[PDB]
Amino acid sequence: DDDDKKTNWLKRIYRVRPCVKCKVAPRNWKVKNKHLRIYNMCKTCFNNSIDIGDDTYHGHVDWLMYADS
Amino acid sequence: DDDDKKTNWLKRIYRVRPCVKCKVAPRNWKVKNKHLRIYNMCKTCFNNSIDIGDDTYHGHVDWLMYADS
Ligand SMILES: Nc1ncnc2c1ncn2[C@@H]1O[C@H](COP(=O)(O)OP(=O)(O)O)[C@@H](O)[C@H]1O
Ligand SMILES: Nc1ncnc2c1ncn2[C@@H]1O[C@H](COP(=O)(O)OP(=O)(O)O)[C@@H](O)[C@H]1O
Ligand SMILES: [Cl-]
Ligand SMILES: [Zn+2]
Ligand SMILES: [Zn+2]
Repeated sequence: DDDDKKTNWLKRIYRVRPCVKCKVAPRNWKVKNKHLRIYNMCKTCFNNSIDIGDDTYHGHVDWLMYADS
Repeated sequence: DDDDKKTNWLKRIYRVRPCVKCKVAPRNWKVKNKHLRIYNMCKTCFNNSIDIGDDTYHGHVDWLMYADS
């Protein structure tokens, strides 16, 4: 089943690349209708980046959650 | 740059999972407007599957080619 290839990929994509900033925590994310938005940082490091004034790691990658578009 | 995280992922996704049927050739694919469609089989095994009457591996996974949806 093709939807499961996509789901297992997202599961892996999410797991093997932690927060770009602290490198250990997993990334923040949310579901935005038909896509999964994976933010570049965990929530702790994102808030911290505002405080310290660094917007270098700000960003996200959206992933279609289904196999067919 | 976020578009590049998506591109490098697709590059990897495409490379580490060859044809589901013969297991060596890389998969067929095409660009369908804003998505990359990765078919489950290379072209040789897909045509062959019609000939032998097996539709078990028929299918594809579409991937949004950009970071933002
Ligand atoms: N945890 C995070 N790590 C990195 N960047 C983030 C994080 N949370 C938000 N951002 C960035 O801040 C902005 C807010 O995004 P978001 O709230 O998803 O947009 P929208 O409100 O349109 O859904 C975007 O640039 C997003 O990439
Ligand atoms: N190389 C291949 N491997 C596996 N399945 C395939 C392959 N080529 C086509 N198919 C399947 O046959 C059908 C034809 O798909 P496609 O021509 O992409 O649709 P469309 O013409 O709407 O763009 C779909 O079920 C597709 O998944
Ligand atoms: Cl996707
Ligand atoms: Zn972090
Ligand atoms: Zn093959």
